Amino acid sequence: GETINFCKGWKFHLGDAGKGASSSSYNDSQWRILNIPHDWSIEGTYKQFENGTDWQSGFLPAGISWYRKTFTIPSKWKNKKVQILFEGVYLNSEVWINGHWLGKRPNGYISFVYDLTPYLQEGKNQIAVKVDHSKALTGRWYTGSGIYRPVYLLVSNPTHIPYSGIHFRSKLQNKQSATYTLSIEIETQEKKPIKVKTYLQAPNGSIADTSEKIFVLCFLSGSIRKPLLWSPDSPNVYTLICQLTRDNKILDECRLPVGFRQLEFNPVSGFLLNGKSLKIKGVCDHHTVGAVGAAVPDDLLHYRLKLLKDMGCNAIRTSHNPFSPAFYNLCDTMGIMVLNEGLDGWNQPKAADDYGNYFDEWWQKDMTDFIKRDRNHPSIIMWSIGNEVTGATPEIQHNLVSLFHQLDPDRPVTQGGTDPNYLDIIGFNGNGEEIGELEHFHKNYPTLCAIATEVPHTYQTRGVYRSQTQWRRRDFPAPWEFKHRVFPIPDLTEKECFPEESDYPYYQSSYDNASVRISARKSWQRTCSFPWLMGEFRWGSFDYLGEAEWPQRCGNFGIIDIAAIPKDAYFLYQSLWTDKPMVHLLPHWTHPGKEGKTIPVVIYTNCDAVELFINNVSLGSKPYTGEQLIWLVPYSPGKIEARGIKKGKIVATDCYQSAEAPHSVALASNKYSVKAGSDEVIRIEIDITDKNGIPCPYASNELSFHVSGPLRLLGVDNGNPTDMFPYQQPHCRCFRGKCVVLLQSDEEKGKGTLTVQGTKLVEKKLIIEV
Repeated sequence: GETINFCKGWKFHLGDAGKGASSSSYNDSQWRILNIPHDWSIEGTYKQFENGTDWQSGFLPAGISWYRKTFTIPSKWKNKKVQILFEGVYLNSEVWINGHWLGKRPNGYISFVYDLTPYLQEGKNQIAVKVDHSKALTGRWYTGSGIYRPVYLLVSNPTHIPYSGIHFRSKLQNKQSATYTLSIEIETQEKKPIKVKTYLQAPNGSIADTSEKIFVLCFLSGSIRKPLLWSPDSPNVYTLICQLTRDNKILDECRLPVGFRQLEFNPVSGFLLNGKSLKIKGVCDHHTVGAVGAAVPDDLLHYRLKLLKDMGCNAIRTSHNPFSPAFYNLCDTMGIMVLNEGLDGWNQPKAADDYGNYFDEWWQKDMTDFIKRDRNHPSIIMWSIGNEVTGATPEIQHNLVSLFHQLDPDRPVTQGGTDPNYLDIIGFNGNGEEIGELEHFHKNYPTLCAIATEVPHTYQTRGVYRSQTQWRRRDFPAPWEFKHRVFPIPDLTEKECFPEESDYPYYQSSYDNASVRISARKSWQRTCSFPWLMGEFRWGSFDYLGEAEWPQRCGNFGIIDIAAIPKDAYFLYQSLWTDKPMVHLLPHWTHPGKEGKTIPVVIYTNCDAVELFINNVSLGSKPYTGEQLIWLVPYSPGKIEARGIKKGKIVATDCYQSAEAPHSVALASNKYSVKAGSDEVIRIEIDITDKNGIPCPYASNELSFHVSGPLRLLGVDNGNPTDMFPYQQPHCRCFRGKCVVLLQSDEEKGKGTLTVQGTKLVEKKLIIEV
């Protein structure tokens, strides 16, 4: 057998091509030619009303569209069974082979396979795919549209392991050894016996154990000495290799990643991994990645996960649906625990055309396929069966918890917004942020396990500051919108220092002072004060498309912007969640017009103390005892610098210089070599600089990109939540000084040059070897 990449060279038709588009004979020669993964939605035009979509779905186009592709069968595969794997299609896909209807599948986040074998022909075979997003309000966030994950042809001996057909389970015994069991489904038509062989390949490439078993499900038992345990700090991942053999000839092979670790959950001390207790420092994210929408290449996923990893984050919650195979594979190798969530609402829709409409009929097939796909990932520590569910019923809750308990007895089940029951772990959402709530749950339910599945909710825009506190309900209300129930956040100054920001009511402050109920810092301090609370998953890692009223294309929920540029809140978390000594200063020091006026300069740090300097004159030293450090500083232009001290030694610094008028750009790339024809991504971050190279924090200059050689544009973005612009054209305005361009290699080798230009700026060039 073999796995064939089936992404290249599909045909695509925006809009509904009609009934005929399923048949063999249809003429698709006028159709666009593209490669998948593909999100047609991220290719269109923002419209407030015309697209059908709204504040939740993110104002981009949906509707119906079609894909088609031709393939031929080699001679080698005359014997073979041939299937098609779709890792995901949003949504309501139907598929046809040589005219024959294979099925319709509503759920847009689930992987699925169809058997083509019985319908294959002499020469040329036709696939047609209809994606039906005509009922566009399918999510409380921007979803994307299309064949947004890869597609493969699974070509096997009639005797093979079906997709999702292996279940691996282990039990650790101290640290000397572990035992494990293997459940392997086998499809076959021939009665002669089969010798199943399996290998645990260690992270270093060596084979650490073998097990063998004759089959006529096939279940194996094995063990291993000193297995290398999986943790965030040490993501050891074994690769399980399983073969079906006969007369010592391999008939089928299947590989998957697995790992060894022990999970314990209790209501007194929380979570323990490998016997060592561990606070869960978590974030939620959605499946979409800004300028690329739902069709995310692995390199970009990697880039984002690594930014999370460097912030000190050790878990992500897949709000609120299954993610891609690639995501779980990278959490396994990178050391990020997952709370893997399968649903938002249940059978009452939350957005009018969402899975609500399909639940009663599809919940069981979907959730089974979900659990069977992901239950082997060592990264996954916990399941969620939904989130702020409306019309919840004990009957439905039991149906779900039992299914998960049955198909995976080795991990607990929670559900977001279930704070006061068939759950193993209560999940606190926003009410966990109100005064007294956590305490009152603990007094009253001291034997229940608890985790904050969505705490806290804070709002912030990159490069924007307000010295006075804003509260969402009064100052930036959500579309469905108390004093005594928030944790106070005092104003930084008596009078506002940035009154010019009142002209951007759709941007929130990047101090720790624009929120709903609680600061980021206070949330985390509280979570730490309660050993019984396993941890928290903040709402908003990356800003994500959708869920924002016009004229916003995205919300201010994340601590990193929609282009993957850290906001100050990123460094607030880094300062609380990591040990390596660091210090971070806010805001910048470019305040022309405000000479003499008070700027509140705020420090985040993990050092013992910090001393602040304006042009190397000391503004005084302050010890660090857990709060943010504030100095009120009269503005004079110059170099502002915070020095971080441990044990009397200065071990970290942060600074800013006052910028002059914009003059050129600084280019910074994550890579400078890229393999031709691959799907790698070059990410270039652009800063508008003055004549001495100091970044301009207020620059919004329009830029132009020019690529020569074998390089292609993938998308551009600036992080401005109220700027709507075509993502796949080489123009972009900067936002508070920055913007980002994503490049990929073309088909052929050579030397690649990006040039960046703007009116009244000196161009700069950047070379990428291919």
